[PDB]
Amino acid sequence: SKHTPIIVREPEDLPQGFSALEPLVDLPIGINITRFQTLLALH
Amino acid sequence: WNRKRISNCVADYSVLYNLAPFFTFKCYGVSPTKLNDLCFTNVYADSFV
Amino acid sequence: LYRLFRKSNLKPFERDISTEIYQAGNKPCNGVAGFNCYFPLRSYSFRPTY
Repeated sequence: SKHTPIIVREPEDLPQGFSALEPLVDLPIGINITRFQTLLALH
Repeated sequence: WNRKRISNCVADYSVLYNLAPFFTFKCYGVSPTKLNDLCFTNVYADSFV
Repeated sequence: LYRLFRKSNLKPFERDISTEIYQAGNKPCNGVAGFNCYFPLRSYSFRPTY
């Protein structure tokens, strides 16, 4: 994981530069997973 | 016995497995689905009633 | 419980516990067990005289 604040421009995507991510979480799940989905906060 | 030394040939059990009249296909020692891939020195067939 | 057949060789440490009937022949088995319709789970019946 990594987190960075960018305030320069809003509509452009994937800002140009180099950033290093760091290891945080290991989990021995042992599950045959071929698909995923993400959650959204809904009213 | 009517024991016929079936040898010097490659046995095709898929005919007996796929045609209509033969029903039971129990196998011991080897898997029943590997027979067409398996080679023999002698196939001792004992047709009985 | 053991088996005699599965449809493919497993990758290491997979836990496929499905008991779906193998259609070894051309018979549309669809839950009817028998010859060329092999149910997976079998037993060995361990005896002290074995």
